[PDB]
Amino acid sequence: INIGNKTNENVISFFDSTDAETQNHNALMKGCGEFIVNLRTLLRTFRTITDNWILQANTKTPITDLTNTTDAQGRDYMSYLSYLYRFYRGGRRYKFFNTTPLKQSQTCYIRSFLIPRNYSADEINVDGPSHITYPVINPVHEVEVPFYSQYRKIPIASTSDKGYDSSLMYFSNTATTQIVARAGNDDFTFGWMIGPPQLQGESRSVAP
Amino acid sequence: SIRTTRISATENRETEVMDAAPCEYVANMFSYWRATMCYRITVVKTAFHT
Amino acid sequence: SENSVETQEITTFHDVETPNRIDTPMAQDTSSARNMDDTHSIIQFLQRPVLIDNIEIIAGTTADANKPLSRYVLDQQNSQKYVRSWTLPSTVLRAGGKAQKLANFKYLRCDVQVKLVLNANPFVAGRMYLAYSPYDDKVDTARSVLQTSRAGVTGYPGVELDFQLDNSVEMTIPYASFQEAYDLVTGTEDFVQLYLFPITPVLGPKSESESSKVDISVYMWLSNISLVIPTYRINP
Amino acid sequence: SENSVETQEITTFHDVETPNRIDTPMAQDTSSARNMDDTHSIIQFLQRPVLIDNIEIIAGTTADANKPLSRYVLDQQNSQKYVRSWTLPSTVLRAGGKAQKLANFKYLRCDVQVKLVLNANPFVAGRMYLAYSPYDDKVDTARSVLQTSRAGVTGYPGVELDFQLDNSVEMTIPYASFQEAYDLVTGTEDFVQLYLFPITPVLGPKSESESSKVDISVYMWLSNISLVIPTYRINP
Repeated sequence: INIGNKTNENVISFFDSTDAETQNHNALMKGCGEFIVNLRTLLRTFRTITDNWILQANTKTPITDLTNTTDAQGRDYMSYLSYLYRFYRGGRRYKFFNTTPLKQSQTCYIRSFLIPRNYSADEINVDGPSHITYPVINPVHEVEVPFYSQYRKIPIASTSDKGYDSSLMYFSNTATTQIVARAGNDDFTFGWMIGPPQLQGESRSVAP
Repeated sequence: SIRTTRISATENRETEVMDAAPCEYVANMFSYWRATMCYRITVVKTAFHT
Repeated sequence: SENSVETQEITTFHDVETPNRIDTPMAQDTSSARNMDDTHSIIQFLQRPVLIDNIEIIAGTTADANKPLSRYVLDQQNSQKYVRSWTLPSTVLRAGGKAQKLANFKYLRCDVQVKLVLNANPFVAGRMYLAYSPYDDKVDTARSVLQTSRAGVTGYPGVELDFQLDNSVEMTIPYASFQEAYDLVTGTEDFVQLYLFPITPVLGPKSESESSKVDISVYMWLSNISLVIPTYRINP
Repeated sequence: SENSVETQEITTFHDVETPNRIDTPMAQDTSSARNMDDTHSIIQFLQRPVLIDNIEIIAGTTADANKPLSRYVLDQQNSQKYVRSWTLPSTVLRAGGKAQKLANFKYLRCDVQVKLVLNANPFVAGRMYLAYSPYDDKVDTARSVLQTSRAGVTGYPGVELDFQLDNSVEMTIPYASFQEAYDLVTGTEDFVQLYLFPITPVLGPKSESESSKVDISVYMWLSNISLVIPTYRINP
């Protein structure tokens, strides 16, 4: 009753029919089947990051010409959980779906290579671990970049250091417009939780 | 919260900006939810307020 | 084949044979409203506290709320001055939507609880007394609480209501009537009739624009109830 | 001294100390309303049969009550002709004063019983059929009972309603909704919607001034109920 303050923490509860963990199994067994637990499992599913990427013919294009753009939006699960965390380790699987009006007077093919991060086009070589597909017989390019880093983990959008882990270079022959989808590899995981930034809603843009 | 900019002399754009609790921020990914909520209401008082 | 006499809640039938009744193939359980809350009985439902009155005192005071208890009461015009008057159980039954939940019953055997949540600042002192008097507006004039002296008012049953020592009181007003099991239809119940008296005037600094408040609240709920005979009426 | 957290029905408090509560000296028993009837719970109270409808048939008949079941239904204008339509549970909840006894609750998990007391003279024959169809006025037009043939009407669940063999039927209409635990506040429940069809026309002597009556009555009450979440509203 005296003049002062205490803390006396009270976890007082409302409705207390049954244990919560028991009803959640019974609720998902009749409504879902699938039981989503860990967000590490959502970095294994290939969500499409773009719908159209019109690549100019005969140019060794790094994916960082698209990754700097498409890590802002958070459309996929890699860049939407780029805001709840700070570090990451693990390689990024990429799949490329061809959507080109192909022409019979050419033999279309697709290459792929490695560059370290954030280098430009001409300042890297080409003999490395490669992969090749032929989109007449195989429209999907099934490529996984490994995790070849100097450091054990990487923060997002670092300082003036560059070329400290590896990523993809994408070479074609014809002006192939595609779909690009991605997720992390088997050992891709974030860490070091922070609080989340904001969200953006609908932009109907009424006149007055 | 609504952000109102200008485009022309008689047209504007009203973009909805939402706050995001980490419980809220995960739920935007998923469609249907079921969760036991929690709230910790704290009074910031002096020694003399009753 | 001859003996079809079945029993509902309070209802019995008399048929020639059991009238070839069909039913569910298997009574499988369905949606989980049973798993979210246990069923609240009608004796469980008349044990919920209700916010009845909200009494604010400022000292002050121009009004009657801080006229102290008179040492002597010489005449019925200068009766004993109080704060509020609760005429139980006719207050506790109407409030909280209870009377629209004990309709179609006849007799009641209740015990009214009374709790006072109190919340005042440390710079204010005073003391009150929460007395109850059965048949206080039915008996002859000299026997009521409002006509006796200060020693006679306080001698009634009740509890002290000091500010700084008591932030909650628990008083159990018993089943205090001569009639067995209170009538409800055409009700004129009003058996025990509660009061609230200030003994000392509420004290604070005599300079104003300071707002020395008190802010009492009253909670009431029934206990040890038995609700027995079914009827078709009720008073509105 | 620090821990004053007490629990009512559905209500908890938080005080500094236990506020010096006084009570009865000894809780002696009083008037014998407990010895006259046992207390009827709210799950016990929603199991009382109510007199809903009182259907009289004369053969007759100028009216629609003895148009027999159509062998074919070729168009929606010539829909299937019936006697009455009970749109459960919105009929059984309003009648018998039940809705003024399950106010301040939210969710309900009921099973509606239906009984038909029947009382006709021995010189009258006929047969009816008591079918129920869930979502009968919510689904598309072709799937309702009122649009199918006589073999399709009778193929719905129900019971025979012959006069001379059956003076009582017992039908258990189950909890037949997709929503868990029926909503009450802002209610548009109307899930299972009952019917009563005559198969054969009622038969009696064609000379009149004879009064060949039938006089059906309908009793309904709930079963296996669970009433869970407390609120402050309700629909009138």
